[PDB]
Amino acid sequence: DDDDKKTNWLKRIYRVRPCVKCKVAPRNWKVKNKHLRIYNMCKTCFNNSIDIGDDTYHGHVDWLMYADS
Amino acid sequence: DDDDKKTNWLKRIYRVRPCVKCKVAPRNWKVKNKHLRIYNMCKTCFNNSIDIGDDTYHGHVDWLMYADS
Ligand SMILES: Nc1ncnc2c1ncn2[C@@H]1O[C@H](COP(=O)(O)OP(=O)(O)O)[C@@H](O)[C@H]1O
Ligand SMILES: Nc1ncnc2c1ncn2[C@@H]1O[C@H](COP(=O)(O)OP(=O)(O)O)[C@@H](O)[C@H]1O
Ligand SMILES: [Cl-]
Ligand SMILES: [Zn+2]
Ligand SMILES: [Zn+2]
Repeated sequence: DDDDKKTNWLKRIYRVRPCVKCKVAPRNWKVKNKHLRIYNMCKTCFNNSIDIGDDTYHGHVDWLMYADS
Repeated sequence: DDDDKKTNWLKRIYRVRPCVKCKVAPRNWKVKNKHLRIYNMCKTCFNNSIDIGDDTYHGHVDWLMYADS
């Protein structure tokens, strides 16, 4: 089943690349209708980046959650 | 740059999972407007599957080619 290839990929994509900033925590994310938005940082490091004034790691990658578009 | 995280992922996704049927050739694919469609089989095994009457591996996974949806 093709939807499961996509789901297992997202599961892996999410797991093997932690927060770009602290490198250990997993990334923040949310579901935005038909896509999964994976933010570049965990929530702790994102808030911290505002405080310290660094917007270098700000960003996200959206992933279609289904196999067919 | 976020578009590049998506591109490098697709590059990897495409490379580490060859044809589901013969297991060596890389998969067929095409660009369908804003998505990359990765078919489950290379072209040789897909045509062959019609000939032998097996539709078990028929299918594809579409991937949004950009970071933002
Ligand atoms: N945890 C995070 N790590 C990195 N960047 C983030 C994080 N949370 C938000 N951002 C960035 O801040 C902005 C807010 O995004 P978001 O709230 O998803 O947009 P929208 O409100 O349109 O859904 C975007 O640039 C997003 O990439
Ligand atoms: N190389 C291949 N491997 C596996 N399945 C395939 C392959 N080529 C086509 N198919 C399947 O046959 C059908 C034809 O798909 P496609 O021509 O992409 O649709 P469309 O013409 O709407 O763009 C779909 O079920 C597709 O998944
Ligand atoms: Cl996707
Ligand atoms: Zn972090
Ligand atoms: Zn093959």
